[PDB]
Amino acid sequence: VVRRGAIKVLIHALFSMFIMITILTNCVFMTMSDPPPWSKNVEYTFTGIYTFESLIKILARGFCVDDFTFLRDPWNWLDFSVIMMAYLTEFVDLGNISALRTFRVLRALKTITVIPGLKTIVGALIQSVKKLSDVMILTVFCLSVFALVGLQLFMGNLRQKCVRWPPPFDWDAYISDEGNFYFLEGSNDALLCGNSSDAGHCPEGYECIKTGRNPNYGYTSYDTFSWAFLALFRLMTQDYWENLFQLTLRAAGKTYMIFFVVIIFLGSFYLINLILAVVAMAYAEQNEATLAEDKENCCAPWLKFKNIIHLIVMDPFVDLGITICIVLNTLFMAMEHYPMTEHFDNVLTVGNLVFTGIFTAEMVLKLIAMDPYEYFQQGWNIFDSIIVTLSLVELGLANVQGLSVLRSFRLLRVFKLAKSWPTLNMLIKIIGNSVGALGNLTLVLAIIVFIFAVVGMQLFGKSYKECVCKIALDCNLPRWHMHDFFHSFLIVFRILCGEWIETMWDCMEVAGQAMCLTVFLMVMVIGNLVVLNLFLALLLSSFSGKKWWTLRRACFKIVEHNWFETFIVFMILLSSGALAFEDIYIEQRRVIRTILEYADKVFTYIFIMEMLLKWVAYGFKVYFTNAWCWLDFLIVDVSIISLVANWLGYSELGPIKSLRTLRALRPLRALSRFEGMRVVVNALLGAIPSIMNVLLVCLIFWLIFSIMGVNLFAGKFYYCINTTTSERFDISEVNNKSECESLMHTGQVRWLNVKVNYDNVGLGYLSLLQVATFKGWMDIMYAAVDSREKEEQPQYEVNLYMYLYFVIFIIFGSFFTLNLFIGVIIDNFNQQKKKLGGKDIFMTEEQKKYYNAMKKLGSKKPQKPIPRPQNKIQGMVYDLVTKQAFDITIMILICLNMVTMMVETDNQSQLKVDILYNINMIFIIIFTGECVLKMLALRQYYFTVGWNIFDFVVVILSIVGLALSDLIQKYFVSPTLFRVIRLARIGRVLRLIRGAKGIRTLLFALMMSLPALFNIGLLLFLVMFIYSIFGMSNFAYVKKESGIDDMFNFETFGNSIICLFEITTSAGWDGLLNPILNSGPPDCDPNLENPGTSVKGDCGNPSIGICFFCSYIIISFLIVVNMYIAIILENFNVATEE
Amino acid sequence: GCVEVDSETEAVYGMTFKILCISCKRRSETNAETFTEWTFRQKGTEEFVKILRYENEVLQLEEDERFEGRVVWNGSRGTKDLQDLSIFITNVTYNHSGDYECHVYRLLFFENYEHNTSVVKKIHIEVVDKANRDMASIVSEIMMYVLIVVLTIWLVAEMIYCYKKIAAATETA
Ligand SMILES: *[C@@H]1O[C@H](CO)[C@@H](O[C@@H]2O[C@H](CO)[C@@H](O[C@@H]3O[C@H](CO)[C@@H](O)[C@H](O)[C@@H]3O)[C@H](O)[C@H]2NC(C)=O)[C@H](O)[C@H]1NC(C)=O
Ligand SMILES: COCC(CCO[C@H]1CC[C@@]2(C)C(=CC[C@H]3[C@@H]4C[C@@H]5O[C@]6(CC[C@@H](C)CO6)[C@@H](C)[C@@H]5[C@@]4(C)CC[C@@H]32)C1)COC
Ligand SMILES: *[C@@H]1O[C@H](CO)[C@@H](O[C@@H]2O[C@H](CO)[C@@H](O)[C@H](O)[C@H]2NC(C)=O)[C@H](O)[C@H]1NC(C)=O
Ligand SMILES: *[C@@H]1O[C@H](CO)[C@@H](O)[C@H](O)[C@H]1NC(C)=O
Ligand SMILES: *[C@@H]1O[C@H](CO)[C@@H](O)[C@H](O)[C@H]1NC(C)=O
Repeated sequence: VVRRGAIKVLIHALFSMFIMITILTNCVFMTMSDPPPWSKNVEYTFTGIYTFESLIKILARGFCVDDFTFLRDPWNWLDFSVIMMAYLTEFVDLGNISALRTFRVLRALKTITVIPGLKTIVGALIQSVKKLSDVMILTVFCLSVFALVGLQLFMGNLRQKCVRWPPPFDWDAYISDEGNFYFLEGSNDALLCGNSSDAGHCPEGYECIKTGRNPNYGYTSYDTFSWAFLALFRLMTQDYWENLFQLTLRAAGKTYMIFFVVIIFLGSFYLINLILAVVAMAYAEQNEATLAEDKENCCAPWLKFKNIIHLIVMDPFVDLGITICIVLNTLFMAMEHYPMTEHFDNVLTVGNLVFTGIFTAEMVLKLIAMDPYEYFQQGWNIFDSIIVTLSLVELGLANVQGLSVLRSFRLLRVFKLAKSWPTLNMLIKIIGNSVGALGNLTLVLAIIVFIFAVVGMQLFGKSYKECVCKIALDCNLPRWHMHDFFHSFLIVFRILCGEWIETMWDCMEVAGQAMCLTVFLMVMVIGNLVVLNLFLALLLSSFSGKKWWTLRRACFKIVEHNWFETFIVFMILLSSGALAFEDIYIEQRRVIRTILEYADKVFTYIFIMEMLLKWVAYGFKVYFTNAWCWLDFLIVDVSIISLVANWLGYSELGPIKSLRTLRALRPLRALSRFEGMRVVVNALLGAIPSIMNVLLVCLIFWLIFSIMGVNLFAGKFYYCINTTTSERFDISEVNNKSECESLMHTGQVRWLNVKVNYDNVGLGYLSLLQVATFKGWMDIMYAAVDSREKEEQPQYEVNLYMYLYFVIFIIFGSFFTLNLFIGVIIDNFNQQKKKLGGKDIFMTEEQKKYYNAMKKLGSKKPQKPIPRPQNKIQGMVYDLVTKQAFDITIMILICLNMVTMMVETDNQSQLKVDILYNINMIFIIIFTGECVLKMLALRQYYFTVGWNIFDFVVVILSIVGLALSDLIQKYFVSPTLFRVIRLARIGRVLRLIRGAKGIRTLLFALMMSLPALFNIGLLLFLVMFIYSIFGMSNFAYVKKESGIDDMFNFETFGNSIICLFEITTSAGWDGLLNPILNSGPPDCDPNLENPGTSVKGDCGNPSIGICFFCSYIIISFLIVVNMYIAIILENFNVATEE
Repeated sequence: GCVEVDSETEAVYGMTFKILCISCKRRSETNAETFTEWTFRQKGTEEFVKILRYENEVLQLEEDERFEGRVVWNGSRGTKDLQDLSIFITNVTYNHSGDYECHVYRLLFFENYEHNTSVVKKIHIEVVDKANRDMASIVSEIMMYVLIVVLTIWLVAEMIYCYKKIAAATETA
């Protein structure tokens, strides 16, 4: 029987090695656009191999009946679906529209069948989704409630443009014309305007009229609920959201910030930490479920040579003399910079030949010392041998100048410090697992990113090149397209970094809205679920004279007393709120200026006369050993240096104006006073000795990528510009620095620099901080690619493969480092919780009585209170309300009250408005008619239950929202106040979620976590407040450029608590930093006269701007990460206490 | 940027004085070229005589009558954009008291068309011979010393309340 033979070929383990090479060579021929006509047979030979595999499996498993049992194993369904659709192509195409080629990409899923172990991972990636059902109902309920509100508030506001007035089909051909709109220079949308005294105003000669095209390509607006679902889905994921922030505030005015503070908190931060805490509870239960199942020439004088060399190697002070000689190599490479003399240059050519010569001579002694047999057995000596080889391969070339990534491989000697430093040993173990014990879960991740690069190329890549001129005004391809393989990989890599909205608009424009929402949202949902799993997996395997004294006694009782503390806490806040008024409009208002000059002398008398009252009361030694009392002592002492020298002598120059800017630290006195800010500060201070271990690694590990950047990119960012047309020349005429410099006499020509570049290891650190936080990273990448040589004009895509420098850094300096950082904190906070007397961190003592009385409210449930009255006429009413079919009636009437809200649209019809007003009017009538038939039937128990208290307010307020519609006609204009009262009929929808128990536990965790999260939020606000005053005094008068417009600015305190709010999400600080960095003409002007002020000048201060922004990105990262731990550690605690 | 500040209304005889006329355009990015025109009414009947015309670059055309040599430009210099048109009077006399008007005549430059506008700011100044300082620099200087002195008496009353409290509780023991 041949069937007994085919089983011997099926089980034979060389056959499973042959299907593995079949796919991995097919996955190279999928990875190419416009294949040459060598492929028609090669396409058939692969089909010759996959069809033989299907014959060898049906014939092996049995007879013709067995073709049902071959198809019983559902990984064979994909093996059978391949050869069926290939054959259709072979027969011919009934309809040759040619999107059937992307079904051939399903062959790359046969690797899951071939490679051992990849099947049980996909069977668990799908298993961790099952637990996610409850969260996905709540996170789509909340995007839909917020979309209703957003639509109501901003429906139609995005089309407002700034149209002029006519010089005499009159009206509609004047509106439609793009010569009547107002365009900023170098922009392709019209400027967006506002009716209010708050939103943006058009220049003189223009009018803010509503008609227009809309922002972007028309994919941004808030009308049509389906667009307000997407405009608020890029807020949950925070993709480019600070442009949608700066477009609704430019339309609707700055007082609509309150909308985004609630959405960035309640949507973008709470709902993300429900998806992050339910995958982790489902992983850490699936991880625990496996360990439960796992438990249940003179050769004799050549030995005179060998024995004495082995004495040098074994004994110390040469092993200590190598780890010193590594650290003086990496501190010798770091002092390379671009404008560099040939004398300083020849030091570093000579100095790096020497350090190679040590580590080669040190390596060849080790081959002599032990033997070349035992030497290659232990791990580190293999690592040293590659570097000595690669450093000699790079030295041995001495001709090729297009191969200089190889002089950056000698930087890897810094990992030889891994044995001494036990935190850098952890970061090698994290990298070591993902190639080792978790190395099949990185295989899956790699395969998926391969598939979406190929699927995206064959669907969308042919159409980018034919519909070019809808995207780019040059009618060349853009920077980010899909016409090639490597570019569609770079799009799929950018989506996992989180930036999916902006390359989607290009795709939608190019191909269609049907496919581009379908592919770019299936990358993001599937791909972030695999990246997240890998991240979780890494953590879970990381860890496994008598009257003098009476007087003193008397004072002591004043300081401790409760009115004296309440008095001073009130005086901290006035001293802080008086700093907000110091904007550029203080020359304009004279009354508040002279008040705050004399109030400033009242306050420095209170905070001295309470200091001296506290020396006497506490003591002179009990005071200076407090270190809070130290913090108040320095702030008062600054306000005496500024107060005494105001009177006399060295008065206003230099270090006294510079002490004036230290007035922004007066709010730090409040940190000692509130008990909630002290419990948080005492816990963030308890984490510093373990944080400074990690932060020394990230400084060390990013110094390798910083020097590697300087070797590659230093000097290669300069470029020559035609100053009038303002784009850079092509290489065909101005390729060099010394050819742009011979065109200086026409005055049309300037040789300039990218602002954030790689000329130093210092400037490398700031170019790496923009790539790592993904804000600002595009200008760096676009110029790193273009670069040619040390004084040479760039070209548009020479040096195309650099992007991988930025790809390697994001995997290593961000993902791995992040992993290293998170695992330290959780093992810190667990031992700071076990050890601490206070059982729970981040709550005070007064809140834990509020905490435990709130845990009892969500644990109580009665199932027999309150029988009803007994009447004949009145008592027949409750007989049907009590039955189960009353609620099913209302709960389906209330989803139809939601769909009558969703179908509302800007500029709909006069007939459509009249219908929906009639339908909404009867939903007041029924929802009141359920209230009366429940309240009068349940005479006293109606006001009792807390759900029914919420119901009764909504029934009242919905009628209020109807009768007010005549009163608003009686009142003034209404884009502004008619809308906001109608927001409270969305509160009908809330009664909808009363029903789900699963969701009524997820809300509960949030409520439980509310007191802890308020204590850090006070702290975050406190630090936003100090940085808003320090930016208002420094960073006004800066030139209005990229990120500093005319609304979002540091000119006032409303403007600058808005800039500092958006950088708390690390978003858009690259454009706030970009006009600070310039000083000295051109690009900035010294002596610009600002009218109505005395502060002459325009320039920013590049040393204080870098200290401003890089402090706040590091500080608020540390604070916001504590708010992720507070929420996620509470969701675990709720499921634990069940 | 540009802040519109009102001028002062009290001038001191014999001294110098500066009259602020700050006209800021709505978008600070737009080009313009301006000039101006100052008119002045006495304590006489209703006339408004042109006194100067600052057209452009450093030329300033003025001098019909009553004062030559005591009016200096102190606005924007070398711009043509203008935006600040402050005059400056050296050696104020008693016949400089009255009503002033600056007429800003901008001409905005847009991508296809020129748009001519005009603003008028009205300034009323008084020549005295002894500068009254303010009214908020009297009331706020009083209220500083009132608040400082009342706050010490709130301590020394409480400091001697508790000092008599503790020594009387020593009497009871
Ligand atoms: C911001 O405020 C301005 C002034 O209050 C609003 O301007 C007014 O806009 C309307 C457009 O609806 C202008 O057009 C008028 O409408 C009729 C409709 O048939 C049209 O045929 C006429 O030719 C007429 O011009 C109206 O002239 C204009 N008012 C003035 C005094 O110029 C503007 O609508 C407000 N912005 C928003 C977004 O509401
Ligand atoms: C060992 O016993 C301790 C146990 C709980 C330990 O389980 C942990 C599992 C990982 C998990 C879910 C935990 C806390 C912080 C979580 C992180 C917050 C960070 O936030 C992010 C998002 C924002 C970015 C800036 C980077 O950081 C994520 C990448 C990071 C994160 C989501 C990765 C996963 C972490 C809990 C306590 O039991 C009661
Ligand atoms: C800068 O570039 C120019 C042009 O590339 C170099 O000048 C010479 O130009 C002629 C024609 O333009 C070429 O045929 C020569 O080959 C160029 N010289 C060399 C040595 O290549 C100029 O030398 C460059 N200057 C520097 C400092 O590199
Ligand atoms: C002011 O003008 C008078 C003329 O009336 C002249 O005598 C006097 O010296 C001038 N004073 C100053 C300070 O210019
Ligand atoms: C001031 O103006 C009046 C108006 O007639 C004139 O009489 C007087 O002489 C002027 N003062 C001086 C100093 O010329």
